[PDB]
Formats: sequence, structure tokens, C-alpha cells
Amino acid sequence: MEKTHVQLSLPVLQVRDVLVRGFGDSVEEVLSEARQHLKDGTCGLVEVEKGVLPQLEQPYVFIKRSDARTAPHGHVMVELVAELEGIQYGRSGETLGVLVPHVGEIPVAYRKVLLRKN
Ligand SMILES: Nc1nc2ccccc2s1
Repeated sequence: MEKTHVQLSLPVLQVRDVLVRGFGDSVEEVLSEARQHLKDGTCGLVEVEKGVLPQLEQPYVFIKRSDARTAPHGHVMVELVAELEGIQYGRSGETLGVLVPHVGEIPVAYRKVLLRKN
């Protein structure tokens, strides 16, 4: 019954503020935990720049652009892709950022996305 996509506004966090630097210890766990935190409204987004990924914990969960024409209501369509030891689980478009737990850190912006569930 889950709609295929959900409109979400994610808090954008600076990497040095992030208290919990990843979702888990395996590709399957991080994707599971990321989806659960997205559903609970406890997921943040870190924009990737030089120095960011080495300050976060692998496996990484990225949100990547899933199409070119869909940005309904200002929300870019995205899907989840995990990465561990240079191997990616999924193929998609450009990375919008890396997902991390949000535990109350103050964001610098909010990023509107239309997220593909599964
Ligand atoms: N399987 C599911 N993944 C997600 C991701 C975001 C929101 C809800 C759900 S339910």
C-alpha cells in the first residue's frame, strides 16, 4: 500500500555537526535503516564536497537523481544507492548527498526530494 514515491523535506547538515555518522555495518542494514529514518522524519542529508566522505562511516547511503523531467512541486525525484569499499548497490543519476541519522542537529537548509520507496 506504500505509494511508490514520497515528498520529503530533508534537513541538510554540515558534516562536522553530524553525531551519528552512518546507518549501520552492512549494505543491507544501511539501506534498511535509512528507509526507516526517512519514514520517521529522522534522516538528514550531507552534501558531498572534498573531505566529507572520509568524515562519515561506510557503508554510505546516497540519494541520487532518478530522472530528468520530474520535480513535482519543487521536489527532485531521487532513489537510494549504497556504497561499500568502492562498490555501489544500485545505479542512478547524480548524487544529491549522503544520508545520515538526524538526532536534532541544526540544519543549514532543507532539501526537497521525491523519494522512491524501494
Ligand atoms: N520501504 C519503505 N521505504 C521508505 C522510505 C521512505 C519513507 C517510507 C518508506 S517505507
